[PDB]
Amino acid sequence: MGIDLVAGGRNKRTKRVAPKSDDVYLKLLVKLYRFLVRRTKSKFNAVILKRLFMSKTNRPPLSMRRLSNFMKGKEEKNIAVVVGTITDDMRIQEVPAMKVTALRFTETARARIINAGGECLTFDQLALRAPTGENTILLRGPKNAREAVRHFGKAPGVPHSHT
Amino acid sequence: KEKLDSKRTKLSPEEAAKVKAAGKAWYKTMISDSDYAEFDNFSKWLGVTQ
Amino acid sequence: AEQYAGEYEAQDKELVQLKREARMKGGFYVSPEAKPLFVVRIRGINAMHPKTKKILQLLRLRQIFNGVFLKVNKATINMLRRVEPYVTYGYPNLKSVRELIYKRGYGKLNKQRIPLANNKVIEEGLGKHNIICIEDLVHEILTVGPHFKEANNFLWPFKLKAPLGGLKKKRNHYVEGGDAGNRENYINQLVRRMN
Amino acid sequence: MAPTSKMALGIKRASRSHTYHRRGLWAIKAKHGGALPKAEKPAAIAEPKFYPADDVKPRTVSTRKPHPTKLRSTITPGTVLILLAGRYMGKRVVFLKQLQSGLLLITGPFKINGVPIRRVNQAYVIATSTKVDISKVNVQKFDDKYFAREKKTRAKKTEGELFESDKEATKNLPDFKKDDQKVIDAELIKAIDAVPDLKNYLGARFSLRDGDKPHEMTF
Amino acid sequence: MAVPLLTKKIVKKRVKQFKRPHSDRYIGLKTSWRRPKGIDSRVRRKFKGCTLMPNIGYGSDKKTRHYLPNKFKKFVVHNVSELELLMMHNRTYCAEIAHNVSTRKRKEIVERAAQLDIVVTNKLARLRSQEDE
RNA sequence: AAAUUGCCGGGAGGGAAGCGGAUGGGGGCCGGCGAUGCGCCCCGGCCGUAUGCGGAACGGCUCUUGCUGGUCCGCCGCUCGGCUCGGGGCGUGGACUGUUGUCGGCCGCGCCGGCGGCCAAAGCCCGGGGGCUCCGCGCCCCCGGCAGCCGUCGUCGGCACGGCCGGUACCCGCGCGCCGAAAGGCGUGCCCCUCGGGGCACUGCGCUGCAACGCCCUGCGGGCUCCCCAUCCGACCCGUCUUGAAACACGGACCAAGGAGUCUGACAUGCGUGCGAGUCGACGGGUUCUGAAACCUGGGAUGCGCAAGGAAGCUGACGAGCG
RNA sequence: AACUUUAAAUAGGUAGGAUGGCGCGGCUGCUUCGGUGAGCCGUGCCAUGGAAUCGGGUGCUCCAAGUGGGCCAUUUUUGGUAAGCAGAACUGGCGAUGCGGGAUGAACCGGAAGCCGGGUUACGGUGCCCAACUGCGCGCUAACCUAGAACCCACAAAGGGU
RNA sequence: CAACUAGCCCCGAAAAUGGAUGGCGCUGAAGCGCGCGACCCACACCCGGCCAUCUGGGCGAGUGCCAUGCCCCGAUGAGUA
Repeated sequence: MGIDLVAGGRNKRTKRVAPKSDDVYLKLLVKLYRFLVRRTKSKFNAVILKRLFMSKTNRPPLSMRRLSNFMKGKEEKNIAVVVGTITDDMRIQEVPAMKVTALRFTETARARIINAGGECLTFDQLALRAPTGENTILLRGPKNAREAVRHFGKAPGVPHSHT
Repeated sequence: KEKLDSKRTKLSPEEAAKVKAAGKAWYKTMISDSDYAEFDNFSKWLGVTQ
Repeated sequence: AEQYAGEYEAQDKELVQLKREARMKGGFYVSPEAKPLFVVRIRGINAMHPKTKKILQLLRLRQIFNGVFLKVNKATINMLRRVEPYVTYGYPNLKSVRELIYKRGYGKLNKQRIPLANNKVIEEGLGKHNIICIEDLVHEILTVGPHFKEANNFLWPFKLKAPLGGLKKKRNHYVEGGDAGNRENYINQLVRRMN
Repeated sequence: MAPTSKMALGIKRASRSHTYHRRGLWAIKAKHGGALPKAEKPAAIAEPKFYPADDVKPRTVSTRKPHPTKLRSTITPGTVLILLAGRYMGKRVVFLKQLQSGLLLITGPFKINGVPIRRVNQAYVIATSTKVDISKVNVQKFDDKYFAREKKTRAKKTEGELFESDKEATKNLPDFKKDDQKVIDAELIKAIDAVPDLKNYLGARFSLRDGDKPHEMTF
Repeated sequence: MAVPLLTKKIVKKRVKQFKRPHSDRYIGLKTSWRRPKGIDSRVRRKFKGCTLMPNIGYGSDKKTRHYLPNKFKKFVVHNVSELELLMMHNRTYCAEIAHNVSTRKRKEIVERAAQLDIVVTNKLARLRSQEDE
């Protein structure tokens, strides 16, 4: 018909619960979020749903360093929602406690975080006790950083004049 | 609507009123040829000069 | 509307009688216009330059016999005279718009389009300018007063029928006995074939 | 537009009256309405479905309305009709009454012209300018319930019995109808002979010649 | 609901029948539809009369998909165990005896099927297998 | 098995033009078509609950322990009653499929009527003046009183019919006291009209298809194939090349069976899986149900810091803001 | 055209604000002979509010296929007598396009195409082919040396006729 | 009476397989120019039904289970490489 009309038909489609979701535990967890979100007022739990949909190859590991650094008395020991996993490459003995909830924890993290304080909470519990999703920060995690933006291949991706 | 309906209640008995208004107006002008008639005449006289 | 004509009936008296037997006119008094426009797309998107094509999209006209109302502006009619053989336009009277909005009306985006049927014109539609209901909306938009360019803020296309008794030829403008371009009297005639 | 106007610019003026009449009793079906009726012990599956009750009531009334007015163009009892469809089509007949079914009782007198009592549809008919006077004719006996054509249940008898094949599926002449028809026909003949040459005219038949126009012909 | 949808499917038919082009004059070229890959085909260009192409829009109503014309959903029934599943449905599903099953085993399927009251096509298939026209 | 060939049958016809098909109808050929439905009562047939008894799988739970709730079968006691197959007896009428009536929605269809715009005026009778004609009739023009009716613009109003789709399966529609075959009407207050009538206010539940004919078996609607007649894009049939293939481009008599993006090593991205500052068993050794599987070693490889050509580098830990 | 004082139109660029302005007060190796100024930091104030219109959403990143011979028409235009020619400029098509129209035609005209019923049109028609007025109205035409009859398009002129 | 203006018709206007307003034929046209109505008419347009795709919803509290399910939306869909 139109080219204008075709413009509406060629729209977006990011959209996907991931091409293959092998993990049954991931798959049931997103169903739990799916049920609660439409039965609650929570913008925050809706954001969680997207980050656990499309990819796992995008979910960022977050070290104990920097997790500690943004809860520095300007967040009074809330709940840290970590999309990917906690990793343990630091020793400071961090914050004297903190309740950290995540999708996955490393085995080292399970021991380390709880023996610094608080409790390693599961995302099942996050959904249970906060479908409301309040007093909460999705703490952080980067992959956009120095290594592996477009910095790929063999010899990266450059200052930029020619490549 | 509601708004349309309230205007349509007004319109329906005033269909009769339009016919009555037209016929009565014609009768009224000729009853006298004093002041009343002359006022009607003036507008027509002026408008048919030019 | 009637009393405007009635005012000039009372005041003027130099216009009518003698002037048929002569040329020129004299003085007396003048009736103003103040009319929004309605624009329906006569001619398709095939074989036309792309600046004009952008204008059709901009004023939304996305298929033939699409309709969107436009405002009173110098700018709006400058824009339409780059589009003129591809559209026909003019003001349709107050009454004709009322009996056309009902037929081919739909809701506005902010959702999809849930139409102007019983329940869903009363309980849906926003409006902070005025009451968003069908009869109210037509009254506000065509009087072109305060924030009634946001009593425009349409559905987004009126999907007009193809005209009964057909078009006048597509290949000419209004003057040469074609359809296309400006004409206030005969646009309402056309839209009352496109019921 | 004109008939519907009262209801349209009222909304439910007729139906308002009924509630207020009920309320004239005192205090009633507001209280009774919550308590009223059955439910809770199902059959089969969910029971998601349908009818009896409520639904039947407006539908029966609405189906009654076409029988005069809409179909009718205008036609008073004792108008002469042309049957353009039906079996007896091409016969001119006299109109006895309009049934509850909406089908018309007619009868041409049996001896002169073959038309029996019969039910015919209003929709078929052309209303002619002639009227035959049906002042003192007892059309009363013939009613809607009178015209039940027996089905092929079993034998015509009482029921429950082993039966034989000699039923009439699409037809049935009751003996009683034949006796009754003679009586009603007798009164009609008196009216028919009063105007000359009408009696022969009914049996002859009307049809449109080549070159005749049905539009121009209109009785 | 279900009944007018059945009427729409059966009466209308898009039994267009998608025949491959030039199937008629080359015997080896198959009746089975395959999409004309080349530009040069008239069928590809969508000329009418050259046999219209299969598209989704030709497709029937969702409810009336994979139904027998009786409005029953057809199920090929291999053995006695599978009849128990069909029993839940009754009216909605049909039993049709499989090709593999031999004549003696067909009989036990029929008698059980009768109890479920899903007599249609099950009995018919068995009767032929006995000896019958 | 395909191809081909033979026989024979059917269609068709020896007055007629062929892309071999589609589209429509008829023949020819053949499969299909609730077991025949429901309410009620009478007889015949069979069983028995409640409650007591006697043996048990259960429940909520508690969870030592406790209290409330079980149902069922065995089959006796004590009082009553019910159901099912068939027949009898009565009422309602259900079986594919085709047809007709109707209500609602959508759309067309022809016709009739009103008001206003366009100072309203053509118009006609009455009255007055002028011009032209200057042979006069006549012609024209204008102005004041007037039945009158007009072309065009806008709007509203009313009818008469039909197509198609659907029967409205949750707020579309509507009933629930009464009369009236029927349709239909029947409260009351208010206000306008103050006439005829009108508009306007005032309860909650339940719920979405009505009339009719044929026959289901006798018998037959039908589906499907070929043919004939009707109708049609028919760029020659497809593929390829090409801007363009029907091409006076190229290949292909026909058919069967073979027959062409594979597998690997090393790589990038994406996606999945594990584990994660680590990670990767399997060169190897242990062991064995034996080419396996299981177990395990130090690692080595890759990463966890870099940057230089190289030597090398205070030696890369003080630690960051803003939108 | 390779001249221009002059000098269009259609094209083309920029701006029309919160990614902004203003107040407060900090620093400098700059800049000022001078805290003079400049830039950049903390803190405060001002919303629909900065023409019109639209956004059946938009913004952003990674990665890979095909393409790498184009062809045509209207318009503009250079070479050439010209060409269905060779070569540019703009745009739409074909290529990647049937269907309807032009008898017929890849590109012209109309319009981009799910599957159907019913309505209604476009282009183009209404004597018959061929669906549809041998309809109404007002002219012109009598063609023995080619009567005339639909863009592109199937050609056609100077010049002559009492 | 003369010189002009511009309509149609005539001349100028001659090619080869016989031939093409497409054909027949058409002269108060069925021609040519033009007006006015009515009418005809594409997979276009509308309305309805329906398919998938896309978009937005909705419904799992278990103990009928496809919950990658089911159900309500509306818009869109030619298609070579």
